[PDB]
Amino acid sequence: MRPLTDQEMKIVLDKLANYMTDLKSLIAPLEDGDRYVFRMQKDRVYYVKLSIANIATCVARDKLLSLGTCLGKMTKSGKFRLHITALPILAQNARYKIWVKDNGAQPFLYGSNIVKAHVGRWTEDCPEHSGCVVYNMADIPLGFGVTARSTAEARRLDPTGIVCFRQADCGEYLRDE
Amino acid sequence: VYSEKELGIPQLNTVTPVGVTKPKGKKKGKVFVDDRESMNTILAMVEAEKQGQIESKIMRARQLEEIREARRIEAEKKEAERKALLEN
Amino acid sequence: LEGQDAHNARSDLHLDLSFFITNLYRSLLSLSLNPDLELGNNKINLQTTTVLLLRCLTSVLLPPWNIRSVPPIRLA
RNA sequence: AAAUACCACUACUCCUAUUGUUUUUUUACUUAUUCAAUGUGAAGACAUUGUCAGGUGGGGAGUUCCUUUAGUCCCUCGAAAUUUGAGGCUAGAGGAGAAAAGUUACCACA
Repeated sequence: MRPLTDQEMKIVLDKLANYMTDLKSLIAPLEDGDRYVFRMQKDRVYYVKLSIANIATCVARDKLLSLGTCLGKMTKSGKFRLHITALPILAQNARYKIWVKDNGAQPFLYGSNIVKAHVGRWTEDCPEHSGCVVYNMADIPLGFGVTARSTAEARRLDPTGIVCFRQADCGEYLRDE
Repeated sequence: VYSEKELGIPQLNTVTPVGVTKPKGKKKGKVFVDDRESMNTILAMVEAEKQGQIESKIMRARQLEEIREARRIEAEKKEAERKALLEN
Repeated sequence: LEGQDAHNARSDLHLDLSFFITNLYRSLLSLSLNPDLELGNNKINLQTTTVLLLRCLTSVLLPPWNIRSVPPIRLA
């Protein structure tokens, strides 16, 4: 367990800013004079309270397995990745949002990119390769990914046509079972 | 296309200083970023590089000024740490 | 920002009201406990802080555009 | 499991009183302590601080412990009573160094 370095937080915040709007609130102090920090165990990154990290420092390195919320993993090439475990923060502070029907949410739960035939609600003025969190019409966060087209191209796109490329769905909870 | 990290290309001295270079295949001292001021300056850099071109001159000036203020506050924080560890 | 042209300019012009929203949210308490609230076709030059706060809250809670897009967290 | 008559012992649980010890919680006050000033005021028995025993330590400085196996039924600790589990001993097997390194009948691209 170590705190991130300068380049590592540069990369992590680059990813979090590519899919999120506000991060000063993320690193903002709480009412009890405590703050959220970033730590690396093995190769995975973690978002957790400072008090929890300081109380978890007794656990031997080889005996720690989880801490707070896992936001993803650094790769052998030095490139960050986000996870379904990192979803909820993106849901809290998302930049772009796309809502899918049930008949596309079930596909998205099996791991398929959303298409115009399944989308039912949009955010106006969305760039082509933007950051969109995938919800349903009951506003349960289902995933996150990169849009395929901009909003206008999505409107004029064939309904059997990809609009958002999947990057992470809730099904991984059925993988690590 | 191949990476200059893969290739054994020496660092060149330009207007941007090389500084004290670190030897290849050796322990480079990991500097840990944990002060909220340091995350402040890093996050300000990230947000500026993401937002990019702002039409308004005063808006550009204000984002640049908040970057400079984050750097400054980090500077006095480090100076205070230095004084604390040097006298006390 | 509720002017129509500025309304359309929004994102392209990078016009955000978050600082003003936070200022209003953090100043509601002082506005509650200060005395001069009621010692008083115009849209701005209103002599009463009560009606000024009323315009503030109408703008934030019921903006004339995208009424069904207001953040529920801010609402609550 | 244990059988009641007879009479002998000490073992705990729940209450009482005074002819007494300690430990802990709450409240009150300044003498412990903390802060401001110079040619006395406030806070308050809480903090702060110090000494040992420990846990971790990918940071800093220096140099090149547990697990399995077979055995004497040899020793210690825990449990249960008419037996066990964990260590201990003998000698085989496992774990230049935060820079990065090794590997796959797997995936994507070329």
